[PDB]
Amino acid sequence: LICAQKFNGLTVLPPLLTDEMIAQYTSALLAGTITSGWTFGAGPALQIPFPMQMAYRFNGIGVTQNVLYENQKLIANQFNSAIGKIQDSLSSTP
Amino acid sequence: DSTECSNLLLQYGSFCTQLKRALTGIAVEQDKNTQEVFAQVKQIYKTPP
Amino acid sequence: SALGKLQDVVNHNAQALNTLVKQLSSKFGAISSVLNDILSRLDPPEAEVQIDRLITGRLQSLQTYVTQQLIRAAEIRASANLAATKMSECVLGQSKRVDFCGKGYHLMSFPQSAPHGVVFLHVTYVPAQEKNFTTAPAICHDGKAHFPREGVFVSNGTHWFVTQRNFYEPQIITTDNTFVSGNCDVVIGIVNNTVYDP
Amino acid sequence: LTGTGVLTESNKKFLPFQQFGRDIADTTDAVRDPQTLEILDITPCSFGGV
Amino acid sequence: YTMSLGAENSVAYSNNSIAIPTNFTISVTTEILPVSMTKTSVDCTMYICG
Ligand SMILES: *[C@@H]1O[C@H](CO)[C@@H](O[C@@H]2O[C@H](CO)[C@@H](O)[C@H](O)[C@H]2NC(C)=O)[C@H](O)[C@H]1NC(C)=O
Ligand SMILES: *[C@@H]1O[C@H](CO)[C@@H](O[C@@H]2O[C@H](CO)[C@@H](O)[C@H](O)[C@H]2NC(C)=O)[C@H](O)[C@H]1NC(C)=O
Ligand SMILES: *[C@@H]1O[C@H](CO)[C@@H](O[C@@H]2O[C@H](CO)[C@@H](O)[C@H](O)[C@H]2NC(C)=O)[C@H](O)[C@H]1NC(C)=O
Ligand SMILES: *[C@@H]1O[C@H](CO)[C@@H](O)[C@H](O)[C@H]1NC(C)=O
Ligand SMILES: *[C@@H]1O[C@H](CO)[C@@H](O)[C@H](O)[C@H]1NC(C)=O
Repeated sequence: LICAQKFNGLTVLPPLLTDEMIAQYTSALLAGTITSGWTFGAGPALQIPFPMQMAYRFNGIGVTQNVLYENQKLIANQFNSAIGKIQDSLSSTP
Repeated sequence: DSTECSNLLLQYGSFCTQLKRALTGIAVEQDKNTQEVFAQVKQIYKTPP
Repeated sequence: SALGKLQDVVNHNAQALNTLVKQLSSKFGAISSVLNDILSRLDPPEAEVQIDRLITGRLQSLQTYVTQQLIRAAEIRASANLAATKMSECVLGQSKRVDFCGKGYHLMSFPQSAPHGVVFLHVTYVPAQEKNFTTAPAICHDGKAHFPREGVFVSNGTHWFVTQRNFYEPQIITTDNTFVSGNCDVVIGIVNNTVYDP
Repeated sequence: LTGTGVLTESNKKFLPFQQFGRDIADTTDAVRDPQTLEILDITPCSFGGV
Repeated sequence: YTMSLGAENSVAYSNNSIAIPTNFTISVTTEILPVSMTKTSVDCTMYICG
């Protein structure tokens, strides 16, 4: 059984990074992406407004800068909605 | 925990030093794997309130 | 421990070899490790049982050595392919893949041979001396929103300027730095400076 | 001590009480001549894959 | 001590604030990679039954 892992000469070492510290790493990685775009991954983190940042991500795939701003309300409602369904997507399919 | 059995192992070779070293090397790797994936930021960034 | 990765490779294979020879001493349940002694002490009809017992434990050490060598060889193959992959990308060119060739924006990569490996000198670009400025998504002039062709609209707090993202060269907002797209009542957060047409 | 090797002169010094002389293994890398009490330097014959 | 991930830092995010570098640093890091291990060969007959 997994409750008593000792058994007979079978020790399960604990991970060096606890689930809490890993969550701190992920949260620090989320806050870097949101508040700094990619600049935090290549030196110091430089703050940039998120609507402005995602225009730069748009500009990197071909669509011009102004496509995002003229569709900010639609795009945000699209993102929000999707990030939602992803929670039920994992729940629906075990 | 049989002394007679343990006497046969020490005549059997140094397989254990190979096994426990292999599983120790496999143990350090797991710590390195999580470090490589996640520890990509030298600072802990905080979301604004 | 700078050259830790190569040092362990030299340690691992050498110590694996040293265990293999050291495996020869164990008697494996036989009378003696030295098989010439067994052939001299015991008669041939009853020395095979001791010889066979020694052989079974002996080749099994070879089986372990080869198997762990095959696994280790596969690990180096992945490491060699990664080095070959980033020899072609980081050295023979410039890589846009973030944090692939050195942390920061990559410029160059000079390799150097090392014993049983390679060493890369990733010449990266790291910004510094950051300054906090007030930005704006666009700049309405005549009711028509202006978006920068390159860079970002930035304001020293008094005037507006357009500068590239990774370096601060404030340039006056002409009509060549920016492009027009539609009226300026649909962009959220638009400021309203004046675009000097050249 | 029965084996096969290239008997040769050894610069090693076998302290009086030191009979044989293994190395970092188990191989009698040296022997003291029963007679003439000389330190030999038994080394394996030069084999090799072809 | 309990491990510390790193120096906690808060980014001054704001609807209308941008941070732009006025300088750079040409940092030359280094990367070490194994390429080839030691080519070893064995002989069963000379090893198992000398
Ligand atoms: C911000 O805008 C500009 C940038 O320096 C400054 O206005 C300048 O003032 C000098 C003073 O002689 C004159 O050349 C012009 O009036 C401007 N020239 C430029 C565009 O450099 C202004 O003083 C700055 N103010 C702040 C808040 O930094
Ligand atoms: C930016 O400046 C323009 C140019 O004056 C402003 O347009 C006028 O602003 C006044 C003041 O609110 C209004 O009474 C007028 O009706 C506006 N004219 C137009 C074109 O509708 C504009 O409102 C300013 N925008 C911001 C962000 O303050
Ligand atoms: C960018 O940084 C470099 C150094 O990292 C600065 O160059 C230094 O300038 C000071 C001037 O006060 C000199 O005393 C140093 O000797 C210089 N060092 C080097 C290595 O050149 C440079 O001035 C910075 N750029 C700006 C615009 O401030
Ligand atoms: C810029 O302003 C923000 C907010 O006031 C502050 O957190 C940051 O340290 C400032 N940076 C510089 C270089 O002054
Ligand atoms: C500006 O920033 C504040 C604090 O981050 C936020 O609550 C507010 O909604 C923003 N206003 C706009 C729309 O610029």
